[PDB]
Amino acid sequence: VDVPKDLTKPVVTISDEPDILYKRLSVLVKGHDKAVLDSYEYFAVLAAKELGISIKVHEPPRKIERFTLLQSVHIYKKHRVQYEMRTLYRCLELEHLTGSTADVYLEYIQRNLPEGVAMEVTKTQLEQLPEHI
Amino acid sequence: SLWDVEFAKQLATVNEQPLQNGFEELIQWTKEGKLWEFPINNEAGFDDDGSEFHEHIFLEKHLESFPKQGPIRHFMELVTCGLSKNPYLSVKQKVEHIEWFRNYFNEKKDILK
Amino acid sequence: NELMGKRFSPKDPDDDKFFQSAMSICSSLRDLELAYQVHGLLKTGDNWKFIGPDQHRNFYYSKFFDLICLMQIDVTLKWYEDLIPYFPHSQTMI
Amino acid sequence: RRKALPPRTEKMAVDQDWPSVYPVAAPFKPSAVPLPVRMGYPVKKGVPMAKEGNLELLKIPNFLHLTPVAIKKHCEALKDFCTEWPAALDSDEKCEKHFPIEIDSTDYVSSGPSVRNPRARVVVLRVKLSSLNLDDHAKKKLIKLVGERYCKTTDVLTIKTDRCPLRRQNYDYAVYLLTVLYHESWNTEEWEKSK
Amino acid sequence: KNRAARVRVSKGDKPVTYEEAHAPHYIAHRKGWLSLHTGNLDGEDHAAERTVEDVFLRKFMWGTFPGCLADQLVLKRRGNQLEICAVVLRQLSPHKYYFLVGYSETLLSYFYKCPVRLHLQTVPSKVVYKYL
Amino acid sequence: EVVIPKKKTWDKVAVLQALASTVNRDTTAVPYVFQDDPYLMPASSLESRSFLLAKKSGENVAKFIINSYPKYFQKDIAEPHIPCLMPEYFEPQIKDIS
Amino acid sequence: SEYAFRMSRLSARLFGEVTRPTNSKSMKVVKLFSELPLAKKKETYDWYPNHHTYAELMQTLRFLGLYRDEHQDFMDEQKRLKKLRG
Amino acid sequence: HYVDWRMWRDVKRRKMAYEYADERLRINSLRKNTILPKILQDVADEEIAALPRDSCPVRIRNRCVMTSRPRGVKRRWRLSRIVFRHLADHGQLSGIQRATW
Ligand SMILES: [Mg+2]
Ligand SMILES: [Mg+2]
Repeated sequence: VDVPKDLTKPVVTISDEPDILYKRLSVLVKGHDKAVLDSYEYFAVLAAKELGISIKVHEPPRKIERFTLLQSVHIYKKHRVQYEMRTLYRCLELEHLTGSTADVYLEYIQRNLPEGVAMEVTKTQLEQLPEHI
Repeated sequence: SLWDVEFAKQLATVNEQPLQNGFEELIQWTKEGKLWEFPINNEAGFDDDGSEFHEHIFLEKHLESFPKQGPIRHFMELVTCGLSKNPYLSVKQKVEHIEWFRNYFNEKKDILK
Repeated sequence: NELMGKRFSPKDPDDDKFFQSAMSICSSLRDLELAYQVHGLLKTGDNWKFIGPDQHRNFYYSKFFDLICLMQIDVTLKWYEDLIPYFPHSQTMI
Repeated sequence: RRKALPPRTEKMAVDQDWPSVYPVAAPFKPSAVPLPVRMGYPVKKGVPMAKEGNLELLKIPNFLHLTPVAIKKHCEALKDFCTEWPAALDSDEKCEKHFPIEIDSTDYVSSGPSVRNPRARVVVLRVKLSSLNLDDHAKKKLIKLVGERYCKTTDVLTIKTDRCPLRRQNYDYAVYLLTVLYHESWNTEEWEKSK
Repeated sequence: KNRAARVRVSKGDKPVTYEEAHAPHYIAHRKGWLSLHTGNLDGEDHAAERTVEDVFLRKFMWGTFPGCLADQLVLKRRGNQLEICAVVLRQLSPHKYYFLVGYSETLLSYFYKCPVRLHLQTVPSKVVYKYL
Repeated sequence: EVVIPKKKTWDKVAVLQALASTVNRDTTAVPYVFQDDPYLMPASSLESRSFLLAKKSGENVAKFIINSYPKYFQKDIAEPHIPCLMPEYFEPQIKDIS
Repeated sequence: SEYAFRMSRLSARLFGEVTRPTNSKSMKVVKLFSELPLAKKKETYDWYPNHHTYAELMQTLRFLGLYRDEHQDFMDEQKRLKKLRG
Repeated sequence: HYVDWRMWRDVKRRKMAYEYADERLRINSLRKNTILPKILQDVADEEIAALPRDSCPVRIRNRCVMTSRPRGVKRRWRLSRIVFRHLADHGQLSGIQRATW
């Protein structure tokens, strides 16, 4: 039954300057789990489609790095122990995306990260020519 | 002003209440500023005291007390080139380099060969 | 009611007694519309900081549920089963 | 001596505000979660470990929060705030016509207390001279000056700036560099006339 | 015959938990990593700092909640915010539990200059995977 | 010729207030300050009072440790410098009347 | 050719580097003052946080009597036994 | 309370190298440069020779943090191979799998 009456909306102001035009927001998620990456990218694409912007999904290959350690302590050169660090990439591109839309979307996603993931933003914005030229 | 601050802290203590939401404790963390500033520009703070690209790179104004042909000129020109190439150090450290070299060859001014 | 209709801004540090003594007057007067309005008071905006001390919150919830009981009671009991949260004192159960 | 009350499983109803009971990211809390979901290698003539002591569900990342309903709700909430993209811009050629000078930076975000990392300073930019020079002499001059910063197949000139630690400093230096490059390509010299 | 993060097979009167029962070559196959950070991934740095600091976290918390825990911990570091998850027994009183929770959280926040939170799940008796 | 959406300015707390107002309070759930498991879950007013005031006492204790031994928490590991996280120093300096 | 040499001179004047030619022993200075030294890089200055702070904190906290250090209890117990046995 | 006296000496060397890092760089430039006077090069040479001991960045070693083992230490992790294997087996760290490929 307890449903609030007056929703407190944050203040918003449309400043005098025009918003910046990002040509392409290309985000790259590095993870360790295919399933976690799939869940995160589904989250992201669903949020983007409900916000009303274009989307596209690619899957770069898996990168692995291994290095050999001595299995024992003192004297054993034949027997080694190995490891491998697997990083998995996922790309997500957004075209024709306004500056403030980028702000809200990046705030949303940056708060909605999981832990074991790294996120690389590449922002592409077009602008007019200078005046001195 | 002082008693205004006392009254303000009294009002704040009266306002203080327990939060009941993760969003509320996040609002608190952002209020004290421990939570990062999204978007992550990696430059929220550390502006280098409003320094400028030309102050970093163009050391011609810093290079005045020697002619434009000598070996000290050669060395200090290469120094300025390296300093401009290096983004890690600021104009303060760059002028520190330059003035230390100045002191070096001016206290070794006995040669000028 | 007009105070609740308008949005509130805190200015006086003595707003903690407001809540408690208001609900005391609510328990004295004993009116359902009065209870509705006094609930809407703190339920309007970011005014729920005025509850504060656990003693005043306890008195408020006690008298609130008491008047709601002593007003069918299906709406009242489901309100309670939804909004117990701490465990109240015996009085309210009585 | 003390006793623990039974979990919220029987208490939570089928109709329930999951986005409200899980506003933000949080642990699994099986006592509050009514789902009996188990995860673990089952033993022969056995089953996976119950959700009670299943710390592996905690080890794995957590996504109980932000249900589809929560995502929908927050998207309709933030729909009031997001703005609209200009409808006139609906193609790459039109965007590059309206704003030829492309510029892009980048930076990572990683778990930890510190946030700076020098890769924040780098910024690249691109512009094709097919429409900007409007002449031939300065065109040949600047294409002789630049060694590999151009691309004649796709017809784009690209230049990178990282000489300064600040992104704004790199931006300003890049724009001033382009300006001075155009100003110095405008003119010529006697050894350039004699070739 | 390798001895690495494994318990010897006994007559069958040794309760053992999942993580310490399973082998270290079954970690990615039938286990999860106790910690989760990006220092191990490419492009990140301070991985040594991450490792040393989280080891110190685990040590200090294990020794400031001694006798109550019965298994390894779960670390979860999302950007700035740090989260810890523990499984403890109902040995001592909720008074002491909350006091030590707040004390440790405050000290760790002051030390690492970082937002930290920790959660605990109570169990009457430590869950056993098998009797080895 | 060209239409551009105009820029807007937000506070660090405005987005969080939006996200919070987006979702209502949880029903049949103890305060967020209190734990979620049933054993620690305070099930009465006086014991809950004792519990959270013990939390506040532990906060005061941590303040005491930090202001009694600042040199341990003196290192500035976090990038953004925050005086609230820095140790507090109520130490009189050398004699100087001014 | 002189044309390409002066082209390189102009490119150097524009992009910052030296126009005048330079030997490898002279570019040594440029690249050395460009790249910072290993001695100054924090990779070497900070190899690990100080056992000083760590152990002093844990010792003071044991003296407070909150962190039951099993290793230290073991040690001091065997030392008590040794001093009892002479 | 460092691990041992060799770690103590190593940390002292590291601190000295850091606090004399920039100066050593500058005078090393002034030495290895060639077009300048060879007399000045020699001046800087005896300057470096008179610089104190434990000041060069070459005397330090990339030792381990836990076990103070100099050999078998990764520059990235800074941990000995043995302690790395220990933590990888105990699953303390994150994102490391056995290369059973
Ligand atoms: Mg073998
Ligand atoms: Mg060496």
